[PDB]
Amino acid sequence: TKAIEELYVELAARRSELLRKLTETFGSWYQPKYTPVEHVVFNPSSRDHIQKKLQEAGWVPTKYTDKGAPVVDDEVLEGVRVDDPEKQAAIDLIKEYLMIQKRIGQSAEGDKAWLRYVAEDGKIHGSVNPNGAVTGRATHAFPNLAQIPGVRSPYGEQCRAAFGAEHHLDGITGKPWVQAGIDASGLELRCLAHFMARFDNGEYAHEILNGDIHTKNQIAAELPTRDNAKTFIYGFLYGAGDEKIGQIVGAGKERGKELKKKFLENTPAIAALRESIQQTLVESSQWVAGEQQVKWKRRWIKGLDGRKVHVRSPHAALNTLLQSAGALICKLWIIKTEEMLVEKGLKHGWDGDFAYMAWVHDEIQVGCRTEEIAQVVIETAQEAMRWVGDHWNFRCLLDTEGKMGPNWAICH
Amino acid sequence: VFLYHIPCDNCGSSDGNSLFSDGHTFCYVCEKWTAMTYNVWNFGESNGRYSALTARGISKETCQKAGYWIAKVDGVMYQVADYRDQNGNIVSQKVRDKDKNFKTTGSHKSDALFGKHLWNGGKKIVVTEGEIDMLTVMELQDCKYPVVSLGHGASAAKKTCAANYEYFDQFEQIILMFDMAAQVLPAGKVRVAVLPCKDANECHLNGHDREIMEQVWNAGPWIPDGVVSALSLRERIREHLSSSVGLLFSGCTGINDKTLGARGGEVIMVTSGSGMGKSTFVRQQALQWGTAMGKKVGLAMLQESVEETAEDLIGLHNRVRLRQSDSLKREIIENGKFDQWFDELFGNDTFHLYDSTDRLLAKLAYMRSGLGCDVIILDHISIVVSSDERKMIDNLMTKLKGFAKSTGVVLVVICHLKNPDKGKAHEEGRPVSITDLRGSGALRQLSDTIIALERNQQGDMPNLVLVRILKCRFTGDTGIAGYMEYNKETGWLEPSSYSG
Amino acid sequence: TYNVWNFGESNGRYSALTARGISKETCQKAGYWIAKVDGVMYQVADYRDQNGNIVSQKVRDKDKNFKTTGSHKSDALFGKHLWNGGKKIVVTEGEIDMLTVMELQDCKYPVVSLGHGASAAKKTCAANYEYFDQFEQIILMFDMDEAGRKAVEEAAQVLPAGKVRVAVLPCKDANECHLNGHDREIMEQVWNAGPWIPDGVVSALSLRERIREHLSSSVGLLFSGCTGINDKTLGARGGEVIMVTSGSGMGKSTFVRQQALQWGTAMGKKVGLAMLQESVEETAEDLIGLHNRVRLRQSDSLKREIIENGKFDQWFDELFGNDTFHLYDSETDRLLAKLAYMRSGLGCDVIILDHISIVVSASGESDERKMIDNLMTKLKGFAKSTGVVLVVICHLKNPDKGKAHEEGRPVSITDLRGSGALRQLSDTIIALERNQMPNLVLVRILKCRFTGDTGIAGYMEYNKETGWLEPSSY
DNA sequence: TTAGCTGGTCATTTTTTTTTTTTTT
RNA sequence: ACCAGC
Ligand SMILES: Cc1cn([C@H]2C[C@H](O)[C@@H](COP(=O)(O)OP(=O)(O)OP(=O)(O)O)O2)c(=O)[nH]c1=O
Ligand SMILES: Cc1cn([C@H]2C[C@H](O)[C@@H](COP(=O)(O)OP(=O)(O)OP(=O)(O)O)O2)c(=O)[nH]c1=O
Ligand SMILES: Cc1cn([C@H]2C[C@H](O)[C@@H](COP(=O)(O)OP(=O)(O)OP(=O)(O)O)O2)c(=O)[nH]c1=O
Ligand SMILES: [Mg+2]
Ligand SMILES: [Mg+2]
Ligand SMILES: [Mg+2]
Ligand SMILES: [Zn+2]
Repeated sequence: TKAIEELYVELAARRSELLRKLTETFGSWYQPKYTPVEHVVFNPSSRDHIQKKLQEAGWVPTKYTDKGAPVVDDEVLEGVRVDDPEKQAAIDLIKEYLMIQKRIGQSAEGDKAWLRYVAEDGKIHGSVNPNGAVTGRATHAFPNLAQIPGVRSPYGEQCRAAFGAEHHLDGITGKPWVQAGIDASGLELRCLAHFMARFDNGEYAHEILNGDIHTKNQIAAELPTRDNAKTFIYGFLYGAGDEKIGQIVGAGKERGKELKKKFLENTPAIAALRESIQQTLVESSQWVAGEQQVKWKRRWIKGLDGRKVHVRSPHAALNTLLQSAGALICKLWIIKTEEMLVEKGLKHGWDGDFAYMAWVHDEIQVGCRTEEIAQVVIETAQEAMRWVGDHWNFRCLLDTEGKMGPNWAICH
Repeated sequence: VFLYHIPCDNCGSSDGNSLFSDGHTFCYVCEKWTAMTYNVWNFGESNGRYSALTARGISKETCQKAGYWIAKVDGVMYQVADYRDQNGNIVSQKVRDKDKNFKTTGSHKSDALFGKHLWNGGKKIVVTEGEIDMLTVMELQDCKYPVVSLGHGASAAKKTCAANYEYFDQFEQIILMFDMAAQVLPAGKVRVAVLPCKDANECHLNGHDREIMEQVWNAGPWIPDGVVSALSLRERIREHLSSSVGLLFSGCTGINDKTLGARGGEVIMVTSGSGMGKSTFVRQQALQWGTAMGKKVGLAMLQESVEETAEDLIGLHNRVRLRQSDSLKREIIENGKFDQWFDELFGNDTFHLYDSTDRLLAKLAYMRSGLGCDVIILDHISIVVSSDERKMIDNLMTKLKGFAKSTGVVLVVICHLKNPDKGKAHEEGRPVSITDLRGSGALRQLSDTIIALERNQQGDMPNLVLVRILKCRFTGDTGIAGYMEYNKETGWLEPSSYSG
Repeated sequence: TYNVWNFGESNGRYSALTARGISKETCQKAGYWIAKVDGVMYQVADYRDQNGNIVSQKVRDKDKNFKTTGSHKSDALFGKHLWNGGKKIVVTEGEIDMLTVMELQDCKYPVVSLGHGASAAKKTCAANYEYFDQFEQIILMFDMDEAGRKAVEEAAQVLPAGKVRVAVLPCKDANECHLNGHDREIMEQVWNAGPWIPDGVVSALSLRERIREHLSSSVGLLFSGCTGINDKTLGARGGEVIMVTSGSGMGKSTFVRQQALQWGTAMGKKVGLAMLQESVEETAEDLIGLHNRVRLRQSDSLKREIIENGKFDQWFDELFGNDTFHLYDSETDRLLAKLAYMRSGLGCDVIILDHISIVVSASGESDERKMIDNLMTKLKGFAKSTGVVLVVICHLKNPDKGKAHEEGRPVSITDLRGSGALRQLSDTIIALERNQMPNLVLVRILKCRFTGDTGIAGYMEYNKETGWLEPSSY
């Protein structure tokens, strides 16, 4: 709690400087309420005042999402140029003010903030719905512990360093504990190699096991970062358009077409799998110039354990075929990685040797008493994942990766 | 509270409109929201406009939530602040202007607070004394943490805070921001923080607003009263260590070997028989403190007036006897040599005089604080004590010791002796004891140094005095200090060479 | 305000009470009902006389306000008319408690209620002396609060003795014990209640545990500088007043600061000093050199030398390493509040009150003697209630003839200055005498209440180079 | 003809009795 | 509508 009150008292004395420095630059104006006027001032949190003040300072948007208004976000507040060299520096302060406002409203001032769900013993209890999405993915609520800022966003490490497992001093020796975090690698991208291995005879599920996939994909597609390559590959895979994967590099629809052709002509089995799904589910789709009228044949899909997975739209069928089969292997893995630990001779809970703390969509965070217990957990997670991969006869080879640390900033 | 999304109708969106449990909807795209005087000023009558304050810094939503609205009645600008109750109804108002002409309308109770109608449960509370600091703390914390404020000033702290006792009892930590005090609140719960400016607004308008928010979340505990521990004195014990030098007595060096002079906060009692030369020794000590060390000296002679002691000082510095010679007074008034003696003494205005029991201490306090004197000399305390005289002289000595303490001023006091019971007289050569002081027995308990003079006017040598230290609370050495011989021609009592 | 509200003209209805725990049968029996006037439902209770005629309404809202419709007497009880005798009554405090008790007994024992509560219970019990004479046992059932205990203590005086019994409850009153399922305890407190025990009187038989634990804990706290002082007085104890006297400048403060040093260093007790002869800058300054066996303020050459070499911080750390010294700087009402804050909050065990002659002469009073007596008895009451070692310093007065007290005069016990109750309410009187051999000081124990041996206790010498009080031989 | 799955944000004139000083018979 | 998460 102290390490987040220090953060709140730090960056609550920054948005009270980014408005003082900014209202003297962007002045006030009379706005019509005999003509009744009022003296309204510049509010940077609004996306109308910035739109007006950039409209009357010499900027043309050339991007019209709304029918009479432009779009204003972080990707057009970078590519904006004005004549006055003061406003060119003021726009960066506007973006920093919006970031600080979102940080404050998430951390400490919201209705569902972190400091309004801390119990007497210094712990946060958040509800986790195991089946909240239509594809078997768990949802997190009151508060959401799967939505805190990562280590790549600004003020991210200072927000994840408070959510540690070394803040629990032991009740019998007065010592802090150790945290182990285990993440699966290439989960839905390896489920794809499971599902299409009957088409290309299994010569795609061998390159995934031969070295890292996203690093060599970044090498092959000359993306700047591994995170951008990882965003791009699933953006291409889950049915994008001509522009929404050219926007990842910022280029035009020419590059947005040639990247689709380059990653479609490598393995010509994704289109065959998509045609198989279309021939299995849908039978006829009448076209309307503003809508779509479809006569269905099977609205549901059998999952990995017979569950009728519901399909919302016929172009998200590959999505609800991949992620609904990817969530269930993690859901069995989190069960088996304690069914082996209890049978190994340990004790679950705070008065034992280990305790689960949070389960976000891919990785698990467990906190344990000694480093040898951490090593036992980080060993048996692999055996649990391999038993999951053997129980359902996957054509791939599943594998994870674990880290050890004091808090959830090294164990990300 | 947020429930789910409905499709909006004005903008035609799909998942823009959000429904709530209170019955109202809100769209995030089209931004459309759905659903004295003893006279309370009506909002539709007084032309109520929620304008903002530019020169101090207050947003519009803060004035809409707190109820601090500008009226445009009578062609002028009034600032009406509203007080409410726990049910949320208008009880009283305050109409404030540029001339601060307060017009408190309605039923203004003794326990009214500003901002108690929105905030009833929580953990921490910040209490201020005005309204502008309350709005400043709400601007810093974005109107979401419990802040209340008083309604009768900082002088009704024993009445307003005491009447509201079950209201403040619901909160866990009560933080005060009055002045940079009341104990009626329950103990172990009250925190008081310190800011480098007068209030919170002078910290907000000058860049110290961060130091506001650091004093809210980490406010220190309440020390109850002026008692201190033995660790917070650590610098001041150093500071008094680097201050404390004794003012040396002249005429004899035997005193300074066993008295160490005079220090700050030091009442020194001087006595002898009836007419044995107290005023001569005190006047010589006054001259040697005035013209030789640069200390500003304030006399308060009550026996004689200003002109006598002025002429005696002028005659005494020039090694002569001024008033005891008509020929010298007739001489120095003709040739104009008097200003040569006046300017060499009173050039750097070190001397201040008094022209003759509660107004006298006020005049001494004005002489100490306003003018800046360092050594105050009184004389002949028997007039000031002229009901029961023991109680008067005890209260007088207590007030003089209280004035000398915590100021750092040397205070020289002259007293006499009573009639002896048997034996011979004090003026004929009787050795004086410590319990010979008249008026009470309180003069020897509050005096930090007692000096007595003895001489024999009808003996063989009527100009050889004996100095006797009766009490010394600093060193503890008493007895005969030395011998001094009085001059019949120059008025200078000087260190002699006789041994008894 | 107008008149007695009729139930027809106010839409009355006799129903149950769900959130309180009272059924409709008991409300039908008593006459507690609900009217509908001014839109908001208002509950109303009925007052009757001894005959049975309606004399008053009592109207309560949804926000707990009171409203009397007319003449409100003091001899009117809520629940009195139904019974005209019996062998056992139960008197409550509020008004719902009567319904609570008559709910759980099916109207078998007479239960009455008070018309004012606990604030004006003595007035409504003094005028109701004649109604309780026809009864045999009375069980008072009040709140378990401070006002409830005060009302049950002050209301049992005007009642007849031998019949008033007081019951205790684990709840606030009977209603929370009705709600929380504690219906087995309130039925035993009616039939078997506590007998007479007013506060102030203690039986000699029921005092075994306090006398057992009292001789177990305090005692000790030896003096310093001499042996005969502990041979005669056996140290200083909790709840006593030790009064040290001398003349003028005879060493009445040096001995006390030496004892404070020995009791703050060698034994680890929290010591609270109230020095009024000097400021806080001096009384915390001489302790440094006194612990380092020198005279600090009495030498100007050593002060600069301990400023320069940094040894002053070492001397401050080796003495004040613990929080064992609490100072005070300078009406007579707030000083005892400071002493209560030193005793209850901080936890001091030795409190020194130096130079008392400037807290009785600095206050504006016509008569000094009554102020000295009141201050002394209130200070003794404080030291007896809290039980703290308290040293007080006072002075002597002028002798009638002979020598002076500052030259070796043997002091008597009537030489205490100011009054004659300074020796009647003090528990030990120690006098220090010397003659200016300027350092041979003798100690006279004038009065000891614990032991009996008085007189000459010993001799000491004051060191002019270090500052300690050394024992001598003579 | 479409990257996908979630969460979180917001607005209205005389008596009697202790105690401290100081003349003189 | 904006941000954040996997
Ligand atoms: C980034 C991203 C991942 N996913 C999927 C991919 C995974 O199956 C799951 C979590 O993604 P990640 O854990 O971020 O990626 P990864 O597991 O494939 O790679 P690595 O652990 O080696 O760093 O969610 C999306 O559906 N949309 C997305 O935008
Ligand atoms: C010191 C001294 C003074 N004198 C003279 C000079 C003084 O002016 C004169 C007495 O004048 P003061 O000194 O003024 O007399 P005093 O102050 O002692 O007594 P008090 O004020 O109560 O009346 O005595 C001597 O004859 N022999 C001496 O030794
Ligand atoms: C007892 C004694 C004290 N002294 C010195 C020490 C101190 O400087 C001074 C007495 O110390 P203090 O305790 O300050 O004097 P005091 O308390 O008796 O006086 P007061 O009634 O005004 O409070 O005398 C001796 O020289 N020899 C001694 O035998
Ligand atoms: Mg992963
Ligand atoms: Mg004189
Ligand atoms: Mg003293
Ligand atoms: Zn809309």
